Amino acid sequence: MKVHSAIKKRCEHCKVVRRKANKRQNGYLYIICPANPRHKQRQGYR
Amino acid sequence: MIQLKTMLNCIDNSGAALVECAMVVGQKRHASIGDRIVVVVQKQRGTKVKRGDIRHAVVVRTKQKVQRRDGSVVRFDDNACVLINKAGDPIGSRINGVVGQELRKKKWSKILSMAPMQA
Amino acid sequence: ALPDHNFFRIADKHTKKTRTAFAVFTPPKSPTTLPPSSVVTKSKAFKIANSKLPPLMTKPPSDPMPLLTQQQIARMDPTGARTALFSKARHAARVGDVLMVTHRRGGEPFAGVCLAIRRSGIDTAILLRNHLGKVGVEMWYKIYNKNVAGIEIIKRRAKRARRAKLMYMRQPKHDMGSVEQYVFAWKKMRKVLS
Amino acid sequence: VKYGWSTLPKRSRPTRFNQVTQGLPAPTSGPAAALKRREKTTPLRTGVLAVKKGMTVFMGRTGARIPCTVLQLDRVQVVANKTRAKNGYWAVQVGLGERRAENVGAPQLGYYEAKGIPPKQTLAEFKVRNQDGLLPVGVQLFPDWFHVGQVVDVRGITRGMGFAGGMKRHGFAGQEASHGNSLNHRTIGSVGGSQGSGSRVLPGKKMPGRMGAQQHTVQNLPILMVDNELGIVVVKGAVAGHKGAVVKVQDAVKKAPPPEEFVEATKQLLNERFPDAEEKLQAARKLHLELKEARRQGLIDSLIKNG
RNA sequence: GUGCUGAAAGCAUAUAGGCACGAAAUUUACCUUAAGAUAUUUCUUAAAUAUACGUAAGAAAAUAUUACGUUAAUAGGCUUA
RNA sequence: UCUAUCUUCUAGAGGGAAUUAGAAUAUAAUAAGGAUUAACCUUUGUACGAAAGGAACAUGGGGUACUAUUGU
RNA sequence: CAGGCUAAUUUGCGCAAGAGUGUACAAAAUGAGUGCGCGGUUUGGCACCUCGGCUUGACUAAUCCUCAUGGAUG
Ligand SMILES: [K+]
Ligand SMILES: [Mg+2]
Ligand SMILES: [Mg+2]
Ligand SMILES: [Mg+2]
Ligand SMILES: [Mg+2]
Ligand SMILES: [Mg+2]
Ligand SMILES: [Mg+2]
Ligand SMILES: [Mg+2]
Ligand SMILES: [Mg+2]
Ligand SMILES: [Mg+2]
Ligand SMILES: [Mg+2]
Ligand SMILES: [Mg+2]
Ligand SMILES: [Mg+2]
Ligand SMILES: [Mg+2]
Ligand SMILES: [Mg+2]
Ligand SMILES: [Mg+2]
Ligand SMILES: [Mg+2]
Ligand SMILES: [Zn+2]
Repeated sequence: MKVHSAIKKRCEHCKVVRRKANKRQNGYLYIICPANPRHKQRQGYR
Repeated sequence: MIQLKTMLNCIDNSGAALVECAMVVGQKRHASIGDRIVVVVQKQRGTKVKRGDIRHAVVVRTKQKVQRRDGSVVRFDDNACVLINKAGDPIGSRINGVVGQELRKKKWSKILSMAPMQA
Repeated sequence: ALPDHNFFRIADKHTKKTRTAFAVFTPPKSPTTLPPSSVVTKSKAFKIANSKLPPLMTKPPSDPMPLLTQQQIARMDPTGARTALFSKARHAARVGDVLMVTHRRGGEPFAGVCLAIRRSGIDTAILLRNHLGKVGVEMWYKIYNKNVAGIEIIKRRAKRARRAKLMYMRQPKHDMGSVEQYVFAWKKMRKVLS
Repeated sequence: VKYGWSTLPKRSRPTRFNQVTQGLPAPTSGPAAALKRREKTTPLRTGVLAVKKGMTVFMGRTGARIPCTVLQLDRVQVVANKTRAKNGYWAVQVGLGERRAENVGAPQLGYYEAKGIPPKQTLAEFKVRNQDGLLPVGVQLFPDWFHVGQVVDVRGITRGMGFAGGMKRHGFAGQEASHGNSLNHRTIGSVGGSQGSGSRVLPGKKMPGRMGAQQHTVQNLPILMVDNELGIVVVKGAVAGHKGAVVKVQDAVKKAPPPEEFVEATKQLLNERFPDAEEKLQAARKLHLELKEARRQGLIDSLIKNG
């Protein structure tokens, strides 16, 4: 995982999602990829 | 109870006769029979260790009273040790003098096998 | 059903009249020692310590320490031979004598001259000094501990020492040195005798 | 707020109107919740009051030498029982010793009168887990209440030390002794930071003061000997307080309870040694009403001279 | 950080919705102190009770705290071990 | 150099107002603090690896007392 | 000297972009000269205002160890 303020897709298999959002926190924007795990990124800090 | 600057009589055929404790290894409390220390050789006897060498040693008998589970208490008239290497085995091959029987429960078999008498 | 009791009275001293009274209950005057119990358990993990139950509601001995000391001594020394070896009698071992302590689960009895006898009940101990080679070695031994398999007198002092403790023998002037001489002579006299 | 988060006045009693049977959530605070979060650590049985008599060693038949403390039981009785319905928690009130009636007050004289028990010297509550830990009132507890090897916790009052400095009370190192130090060999030194830290001494600052004479608990002490004749329970290790002081002995909370066969064997011995505990209790309660009514009317003197 | 189900968006997705795993931090538990509701088939009609005084102490700068005061082992003495 | 007046602080007290006439004894909810380390062996020379080397998970290491367990 | 304002500078940091290094392959690691910022530790500006050690703390988290964990042709 790489934490950036500017998360970008690096291939056609990367997807933008917002996870860990619940009734207590807003969550983070993620770049998830089933092809290359080196594309995994998170926007925002805990 | 051995601590920094304490002098000990080395009783093995390593070449050292009088060593000074520089560090208690593995604990903060003062070292007793069966504890490792780092010593500096101050006197020799006439690959032997020379004056000024820095080696590890094991306290084999102390002047402070050492109590045991059976209520027995042992006391010697001097503080002695035997030099060892960082591996943990002795440097010399023969020990002249009595050693403390507390070396058994601290995994010092090699030091005891070469010890003639135990107290 | 109603246990025995007595009445305690509180009187008013300004009128010499009974303010209030209460029935104070007393323990059974005649202490009742109930019969043996029928509760029996079958387990390897515990036992019930109901060996000797005293009478109900009776004050136990005030100081059970001396009584507990004689139970342990009688248990650690059934024959009473060790208690007599260090008693304050003429035949007993005195300070200044030479004693050999045999060790249970051990070899090479430690022999030395006795410098002190600390009488502390079950923790009574003797200090023996010797010279194993060129190094002096003092030893405390709890006489009632089971690791002390045996204690023998191998050499008595000619004249009774003028001191309860002989810590001056640490000085080279009065240091007896090694004891292998008296140990050897003692063993020699032993085998030649039987 | 005075205490915690609750602004509720201290004279209001709304508890019985907030019930779970009405569909409301179970509160995380309160007696019911407090007990639930202590069910695993609350002992099943009660304890005993014992007197510290001295320290010694336990000599084993093969070479063991174990330091130990001797605790004597002096006429330990069950005096009362606490229930959730009446008190909000389960507990057994145990007594110790005796006391002269003149020294006991009228309120306590009538408290023992209604129970058929002689006035005791000290009382103490021992918390149990559920209704199975309550015992008949008026039964004597002996050292056999415990078995050899049973681990227990011992609570007592520590030896008092009076006003203690910072070295003894908090372990402060002190200052130098010879290298120019002036009148500050055992002093506490600086007591805080300057303006940037509040311009005040912060609460909780460790300072000289009284030391000792406080309750202290030693946990996980095995029992080495159990003698009913002497009435002693020898436990390993040290115990808080001086000789002759009362201590509280109970099963350890950080350990599993004793086997079920043992808990039932002990309760079965109470019934054998005191089969009339209930018949003698109800008789004492009946007499209390008769004497209580006589005191009210003022005819107590008659009931005393008749016998 | 890691998942199951699963659409908005025919796919995909541990994104919404419905479930779950997971840390020397947190909370509880454990220990002490404080708090003082409450309990007793408790006491009290001028008392219950407390204090003072005296002998003390598991207490101790004062204060306080915990006992005892002849129907008594509180302190001292004496006696024995 | 300074015998601490005040605030804050550490301890201990005198008085008090409590569902309320006042007490003795034992006390709950609750609150404020306290305790707070790391390593080794066993597992196992197992997974991994050509070899050297070498984990993770889990159990135990309170007993020359009880108990538990391993040897004889 | 300290406090206050400021932040050029700093032995304090972050983000963006990506020449280049990485046998291959930008982003495992690495990151020229730069841009946009945070912070108030260093050296300075202004002029509102005329040391170190010992003892004993409290607090921060931008983490040396211990705990959980993603990435790692490498
Ligand atoms: K009443
Ligand atoms: Mg005292
Ligand atoms: Mg000092
Ligand atoms: Mg001076
Ligand atoms: Mg302020
Ligand atoms: Mg994640
Ligand atoms: Mg789908
Ligand atoms: Mg899916
Ligand atoms: Mg507690
Ligand atoms: Mg005083
Ligand atoms: Mg007397
Ligand atoms: Mg003042
Ligand atoms: Mg101030
Ligand atoms: Mg509470
Ligand atoms: Mg065994
Ligand atoms: Mg100016
Ligand atoms: Mg990985
Ligand atoms: Zn991708």
